[PDB]
Amino acid sequence: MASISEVIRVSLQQEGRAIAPDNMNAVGIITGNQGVLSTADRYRIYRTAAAVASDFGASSQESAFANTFFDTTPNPISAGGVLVIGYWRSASETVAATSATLVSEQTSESVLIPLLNAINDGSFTITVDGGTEQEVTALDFTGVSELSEVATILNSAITGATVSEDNGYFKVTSSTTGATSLLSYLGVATSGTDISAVLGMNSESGAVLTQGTDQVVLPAETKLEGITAIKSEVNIKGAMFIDQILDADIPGIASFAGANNMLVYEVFDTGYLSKNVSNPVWAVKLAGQSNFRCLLSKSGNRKFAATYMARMHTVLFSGQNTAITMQLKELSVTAEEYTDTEIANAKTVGLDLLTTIKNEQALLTSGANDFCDNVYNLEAFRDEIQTNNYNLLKTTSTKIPQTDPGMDTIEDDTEKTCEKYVRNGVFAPGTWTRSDFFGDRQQFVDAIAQKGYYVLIGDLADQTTAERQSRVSPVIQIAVKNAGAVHEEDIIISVNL
Amino acid sequence: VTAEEYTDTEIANAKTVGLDLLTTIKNEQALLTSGANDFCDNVYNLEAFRDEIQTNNYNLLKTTSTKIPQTDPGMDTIEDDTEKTCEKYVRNGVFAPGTWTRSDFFGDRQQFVDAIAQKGYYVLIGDLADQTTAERQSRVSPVIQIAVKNAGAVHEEDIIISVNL
Amino acid sequence: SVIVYRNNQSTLTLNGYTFQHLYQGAALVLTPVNAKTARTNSINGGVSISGRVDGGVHTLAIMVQKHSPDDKFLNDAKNSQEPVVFDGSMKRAYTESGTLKKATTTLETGSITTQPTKTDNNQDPDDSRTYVIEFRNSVETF
Amino acid sequence: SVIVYRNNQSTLTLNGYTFQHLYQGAALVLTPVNAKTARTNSINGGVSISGRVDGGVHTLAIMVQKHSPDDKFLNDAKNSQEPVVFDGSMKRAYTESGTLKKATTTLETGSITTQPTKTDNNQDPDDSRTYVIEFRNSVETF
Amino acid sequence: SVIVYRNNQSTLTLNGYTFQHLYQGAALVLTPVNAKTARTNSINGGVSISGRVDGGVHTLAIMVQKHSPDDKFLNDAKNSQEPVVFDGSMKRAYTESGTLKKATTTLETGSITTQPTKTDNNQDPDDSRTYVIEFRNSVETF
Repeated sequence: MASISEVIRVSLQQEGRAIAPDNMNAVGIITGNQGVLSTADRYRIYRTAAAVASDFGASSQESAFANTFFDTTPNPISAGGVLVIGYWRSASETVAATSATLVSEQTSESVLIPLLNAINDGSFTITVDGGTEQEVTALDFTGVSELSEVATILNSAITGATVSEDNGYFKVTSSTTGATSLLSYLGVATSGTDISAVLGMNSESGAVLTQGTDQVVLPAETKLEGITAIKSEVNIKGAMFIDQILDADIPGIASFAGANNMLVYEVFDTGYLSKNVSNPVWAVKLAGQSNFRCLLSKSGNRKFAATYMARMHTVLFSGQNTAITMQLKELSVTAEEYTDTEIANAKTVGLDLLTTIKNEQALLTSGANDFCDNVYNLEAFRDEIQTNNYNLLKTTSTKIPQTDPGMDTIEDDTEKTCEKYVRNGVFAPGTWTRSDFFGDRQQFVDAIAQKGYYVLIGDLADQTTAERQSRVSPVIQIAVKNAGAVHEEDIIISVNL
Repeated sequence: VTAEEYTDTEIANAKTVGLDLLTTIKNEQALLTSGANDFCDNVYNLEAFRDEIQTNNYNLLKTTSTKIPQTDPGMDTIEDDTEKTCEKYVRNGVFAPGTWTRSDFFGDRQQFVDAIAQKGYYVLIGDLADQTTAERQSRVSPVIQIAVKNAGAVHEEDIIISVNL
Repeated sequence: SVIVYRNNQSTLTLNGYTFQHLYQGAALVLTPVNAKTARTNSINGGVSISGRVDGGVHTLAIMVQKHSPDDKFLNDAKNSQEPVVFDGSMKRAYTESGTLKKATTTLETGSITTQPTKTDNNQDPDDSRTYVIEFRNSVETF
Repeated sequence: SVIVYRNNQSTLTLNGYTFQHLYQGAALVLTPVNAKTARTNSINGGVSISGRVDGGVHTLAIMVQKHSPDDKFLNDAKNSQEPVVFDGSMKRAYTESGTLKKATTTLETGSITTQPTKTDNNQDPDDSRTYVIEFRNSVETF
Repeated sequence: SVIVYRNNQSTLTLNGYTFQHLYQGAALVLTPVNAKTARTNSINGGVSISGRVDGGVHTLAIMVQKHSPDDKFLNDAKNSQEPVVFDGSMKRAYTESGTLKKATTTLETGSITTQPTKTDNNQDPDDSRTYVIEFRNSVETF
């Protein structure tokens, strides 16, 4: 009565695990419900709406935003990206005090089992610090094939503290919560053969030991500016907020977007349709805070941000032609009704409109603030230049010198990335409109008109010894020209009869 | 031989304690091996490999009728004999090129992993220099070090199928 | 015109790896395999100008030390399971009159196309590994 | 880079028999008969990279003494009823900077492909038997 | 290896007649017209070895005195009504180390295939009759 299910195991609906990518399009939806995520649980990464709901609940707001995100047929995941959800302390953050926690660094299951199998006896010295320090010897691991088994043996070995295994990590937590310390890193008992060293939780061994907090803690309500934390830990590039961002915070979050090198999509109702300074969006435009993208919804449909964020970021930056605008792209939220005057106003104040054309979804971008395509492309470009330069320099295992050949290498790295982008759809060769330049007009305009980019690196000569010993190359100067995106067409037709 | 009848729990136990099972799948003879102890394919292949290396080296050396010296060319000959056998085995199905998982190695990391990822084997013979006169007069070459990587054998397949409607 | 170069040879780098063991004596050489434009020419002052699709296709012959980091890189490229694309640049620094200009030539997707003819002598030393990476676009700019 | 070889010539051995009478003056030579990858190249920055099946096919020209154990082995190979496969290796020892590395090149199934042009003179001595064993895979590693 | 020949040139005899007026300066030369085995080579470590039927086909170029018993024999062969088959041997004597060995090469059914290019000068003496007898089997043994 044996079964297939042991040699050919076939199942349904398994969520592929998601990992934080280097990819540009690992976007973020920041929520304000402490129901599932804590300050410590600052974020969580997802690749499927199903798992999103199964963690939050299909009735949750976050769930609905996840659906509206995942329904955009070009989905950020389609370009090797992930969704994340963050958390900012909207309300009184109650944090129940937990117990002291001990973790093993050594995730490797395979290497651990044989060493435990060979050792018949054991020795083990923990301190719950709740009194007598533990002296634990009678340890056998011969019958263990899996980490769960050694975990359970340890559980039966340590009083007042449950142990367990999570993903190659060994968690040891005392039963008492609040101001109880598991200081010991398993020590050594003179009464047997130790497991501590092989267990990887020695004092010398790297191990996180979060001593039990005193009592429950109440972090004060942070601001939406507390988004600083999220990028501090996830390296997202496209952020949101469940709530509407209050106007006084708008310049602050805009500056944050400009500095921390990411996008922030936000919507506004028709009230903010003006060229007035008091209107925050026009303030953004006049300030050049081009990373703070402003959107329009008469309903104030915050979900409209999702399908927006989910539609811009679908781009791979390695294929032949992939730089997309967003003029007239299919989105996953019902369009609204507008009359002409605020269509034009939205066009001239930077907002974007999801409306009806020929009874169809029609998303129109604006150029008052910088184009969505332009800002997103530039931002991914700068981040990619930074990362290609970084991994050229510290992980290539052959550190590049200040040899003029080496300086040429570091120039070629960015030149190669610029190639990747001109052969991508973001930059195209053409005349240079601007007046400011570097190096010399002739080579500058010649390269831009021919190659579409120009990288000129400062000479080692022009760098003083003071910063040479600082081990920093000269400041490379790269100049790019966007590829034109058709958004308008105007044509006039006469009738010769 | 006629297969027998087992329930699930000892199927899994046998899989995780090294035994092998001749049972029924879709009303058919089904032999399942285990990996708790080393794979049957792996141990048998390795064993034939070691014995074959020993025999090719032996008959290179006493029946070839042209005894090979401690000339560095001759040491290269004795290296090539085992390299040729390793070729015979990579071109056999036992070893395949690939990254080296282990940490221990010999010679130097770069050539080691490069050859394994490319040729699937690496033979490095100790230099005549590193051998003392005491064992040279013993007429024994340096200790050759050969490193091989098994070819992966598919035993499991797990696949998940959704229905877009 | 007046002209002087730094950088004795055109410093070269493929796949972010720079060639630094160049066989002395004209190691690098770029050859245009084809024309830049073929034409058909008809009667009475009429021609047709058509730039071919093989415009920049240039073969780059590299001469490197018989067993060098550069030859190690090129060889590991040669023996890969999947032939490895080559992207990079050949460029020189040079001061025109007083102004310092840089003459660069990109090298797009390319690959091995003639292995070195491995020759070992006894009379005379020979450490001459000549690879030929032939790309498709080789645009010089300056 | 800095480099020095032991083993004047690449010590060579086919079928577990080592060549020890090598005609002085560049006896061994490995030639790649074909490319490593042919490409078709279409418009507007597009190419297709395909490593041929003749990748490693290398001819090895051997020069040996007119009547030597090495020429005896090669000749008995040449005159066999069934052409004898050749397997073996060409390799050199060499110390990179202080570390001692070995550069090896396997030679898979190969065979005679050009007999020596047997020349006998009176003016001048000539003991130059040049065989050409051309294999299919010749992978250098180091 | 150590080796020394008696018999300055490979003493040669066709049809039981021995060549004794050999133009000094590399008169005899044996050339293999073809390979010993052609191969077709398919993917993933696979080749096919096939020894051709033209294996031993060797051309023997002979240089003889302009009007000599040797040239008389070769000429009378050339002008026969029916082309005369040539059978015989090229061989040398040689002492390996102390042992005396004989290196012989048979020459099966062969015939004239290029007449001498009869040149007569006045500036300079020229007595150089070069025949080419190309056989089918030329097996050297030793």
